Amino acid sequence: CKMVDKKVSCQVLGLLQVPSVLPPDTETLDLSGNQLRSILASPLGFYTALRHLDLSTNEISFLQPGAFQALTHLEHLSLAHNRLAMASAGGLGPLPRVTSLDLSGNSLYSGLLERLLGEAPSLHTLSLAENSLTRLTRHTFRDMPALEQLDLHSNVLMDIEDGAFEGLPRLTHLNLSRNSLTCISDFSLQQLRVLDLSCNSIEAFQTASQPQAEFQLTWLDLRENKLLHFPDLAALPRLIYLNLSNNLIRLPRPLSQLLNLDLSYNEIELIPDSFLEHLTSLCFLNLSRNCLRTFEARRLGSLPCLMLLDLSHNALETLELGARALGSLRTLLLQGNALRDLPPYTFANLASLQRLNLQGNRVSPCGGPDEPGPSGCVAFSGITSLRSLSLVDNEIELLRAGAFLHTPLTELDLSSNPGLEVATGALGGLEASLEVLALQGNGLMVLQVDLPCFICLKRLNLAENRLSHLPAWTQAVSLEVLDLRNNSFSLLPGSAMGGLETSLRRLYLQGNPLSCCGNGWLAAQLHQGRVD
Amino acid sequence: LSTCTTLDFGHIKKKRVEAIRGQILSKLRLTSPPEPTVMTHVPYQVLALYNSESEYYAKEIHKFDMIKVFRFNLFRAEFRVLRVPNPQRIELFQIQRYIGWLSFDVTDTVREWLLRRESNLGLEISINPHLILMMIPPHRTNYCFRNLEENCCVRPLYIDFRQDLGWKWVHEPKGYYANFCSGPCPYLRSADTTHSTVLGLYNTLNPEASASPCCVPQDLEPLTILYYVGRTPKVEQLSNMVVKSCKCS
Amino acid sequence: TCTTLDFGHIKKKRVEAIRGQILSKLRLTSPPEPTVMTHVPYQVLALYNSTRELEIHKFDTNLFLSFDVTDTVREWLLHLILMMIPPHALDTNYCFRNLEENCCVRPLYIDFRQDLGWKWVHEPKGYYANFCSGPCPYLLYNTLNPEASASPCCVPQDLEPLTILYYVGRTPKVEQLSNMVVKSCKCS
Repeated sequence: CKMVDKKVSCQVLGLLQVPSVLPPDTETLDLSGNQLRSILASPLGFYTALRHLDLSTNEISFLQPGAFQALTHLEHLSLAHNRLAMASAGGLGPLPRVTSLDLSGNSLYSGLLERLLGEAPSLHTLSLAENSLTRLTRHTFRDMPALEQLDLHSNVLMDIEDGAFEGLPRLTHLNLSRNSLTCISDFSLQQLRVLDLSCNSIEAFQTASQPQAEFQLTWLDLRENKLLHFPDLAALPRLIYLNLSNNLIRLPRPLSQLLNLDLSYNEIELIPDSFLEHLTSLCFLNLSRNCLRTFEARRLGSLPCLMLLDLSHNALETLELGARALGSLRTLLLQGNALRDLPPYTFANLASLQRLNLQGNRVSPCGGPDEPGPSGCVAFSGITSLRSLSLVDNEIELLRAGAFLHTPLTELDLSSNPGLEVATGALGGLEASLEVLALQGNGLMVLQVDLPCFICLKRLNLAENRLSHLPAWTQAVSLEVLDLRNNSFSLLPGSAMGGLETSLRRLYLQGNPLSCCGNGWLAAQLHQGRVD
Repeated sequence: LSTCTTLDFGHIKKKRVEAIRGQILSKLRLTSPPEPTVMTHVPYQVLALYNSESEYYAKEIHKFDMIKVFRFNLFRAEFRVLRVPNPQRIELFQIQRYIGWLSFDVTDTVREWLLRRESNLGLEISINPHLILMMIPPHRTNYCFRNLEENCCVRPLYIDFRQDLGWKWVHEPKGYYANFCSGPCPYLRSADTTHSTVLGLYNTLNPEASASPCCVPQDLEPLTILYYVGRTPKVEQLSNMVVKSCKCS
Repeated sequence: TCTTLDFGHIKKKRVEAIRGQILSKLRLTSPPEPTVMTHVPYQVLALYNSTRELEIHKFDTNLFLSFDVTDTVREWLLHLILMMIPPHALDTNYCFRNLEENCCVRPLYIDFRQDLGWKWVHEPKGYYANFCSGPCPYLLYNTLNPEASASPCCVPQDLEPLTILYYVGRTPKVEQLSNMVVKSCKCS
């Protein structure tokens, strides 16, 4: 047994009884992991200076009725993962100075607690997780008015009679996740602040009416349940977080302070007009994996504060966003929908947009301000704030010239658009700012864009395009990664690939038909420190 | 933060009625009810026509091998169930009660052997054998009994044709009770160690280990009705019409 | 029809329900202690492999306490009472060989050591415990009975048992657990 300063450590294994050869001035004492089977008052009472006592993971099953009342200076006591459920006799008595008590993993049951645990004036935290409780009666928690936190997850609770929390006037955290509750009929805990009811079977949720003072609740979690309607939360004016993901909700000031609302994986199909009007302060909103077909924000000044909107994997077909609306939006995710034809100036009215993801739709970009394209194309010509764009798998046949003329974006992605042909000057304007470019899987014969002018380009991806010849670098460009796998490169002259050695870091060729003749530069690179 | 004690079930009753409508039409394979005929009297022939828990728990298995032919101190175990052996018309008797790889599995005729034995006792055949025993070790408003019980149980309801369904063409009977099933079945979350009084809740709240249990009927009964077309009456019986119990499945 | 609910959570909940089902059919508060008894005597395996093997009309074409009189009366037709129809599944084969998105059987395999973490089961090493899933079309209709508390649920029809050989202390135990493998489904 190690000792340092009024503290004793007893190791993982090797004991069957409480030791007695310890100094009598100890103040901490650890015994987890051993093979203890009971706690008798005699050896333990010698240590009247204890303040912390850990007895978890043993096999303790019997506690002498007076064992813990000799210790008058405790503050913490842990008895987790023992076998207390086999204990008529035994139990804990008064515990005046205790402030924490852990009883999780013991397999207790309803009715045993009122005899197991006695008085506790100074308790602040109590943990009863991972037991076999089923019902909370008016008699359960008694004589503990300083309790503040109560952890009851991973039980089997089905009932909560009225008054079970009346003896707790200072509680502020309640945790009832992973239980078996089915219907909630009332809510009257004025002073509570955090409530966690996730992973249950709750079908309906309703709160009280006409309180003396407003409820203080500010954090509510009801994800992964069976709710069928958006709950009525008119009496909770302080709420800041709310999470209703993975339910069955269908849609048909209360929420003037909500800042986070998650509403994914439900069965919503149409959004009433007045619903979005109340949410004045919202900053994040997810509506992914629902069944919407349109989204409207026509009214000017609606959603003033929103910074993220998520609509992926719905079935949208049009977007009626009006100008001077969504003026703060920065991220807009729309992948997996069926958008085809849009008004030309849809995305150019968003004043702060910075990241757009359009993968999997069938959008065809415009052709620059000068000589635009046909009707129904979308204009990416002048979105001054945009910084990232994704157009994977949109079946783009033709990429017109000047498509991104006045958008100083720093990342593009055009992969998996077979039969793509890039008109000359299509990528004009991006030389000064573009950093990443991907064209994998397109299959184009020859690349018309003049790469060596791209000063800032760092990563480039050209895999699975069936190229055979590549333009020539003749300076110290900033490129650092280059991918050419599964192309048709046979010979790599050192003339065209000079100047890249100043900055190149890694590189790939596997899958190409390299020729044994020549290729001295490639051999030199393989000799050098460049990866592969 | 109370739990939930009372729930209204008018919507379930009205949806049940609406479904009974279409169900009876389909059982009678019409796309619309026939318009009522004139009030007619029943003949005498129709009048004469009118006058006229141990499955849940696991079993130990004990095999007792052999020591128109005859088959015959086996009171070691004192278990229940009968044979399933390794190998015209041909059938089997006892020393002469009729009993029937093969199988003759009733949970008896070795209960009697356990109870009383004689000099010879065995099975007959007439115009690697063994036995297999199975028994559970010892340690292992028709159908609900509390007013507005919150469990899965059967609820009462009365169906009468002229009022609810507007069916003038139904003559017998005036109505009947079409009870329904309601109440939730909670999903119980498992653990490796759990108290022995909670191990009895699986048998009734989720016996099938489904991911979402449902409250579904268990016993159902048929309904006989009478109706006229033209001059000829028609006596038709429909099946699966009245509930007698429920179940969580 | 809008039926967006992810398919990995259904698998996770079916497996976690299987755990409690197996533990409570045997009535075990804690899983037994594994032993390295790799040499199981051959006789025990014989028991395991042998268990694993197993209008209305009345009287007293012409028409248009109980016995099975159906054959003779049907032959004659072309005290007794007769019923005559007036002149006017979702099993493994159909679901596994054809694509369906209503109520239907889905496949699942349970390995005791990889899914549940149990090292005390000698035989078998795992089994196929399917499951039922999918929505039901609201009002099949020839056989349906609308009696549940909502739209009909997707519940199993046929179920088959399972044989396990586990080991308690120093003795072997050959069990049989009922209703373990799904084979068909129905809408209520």
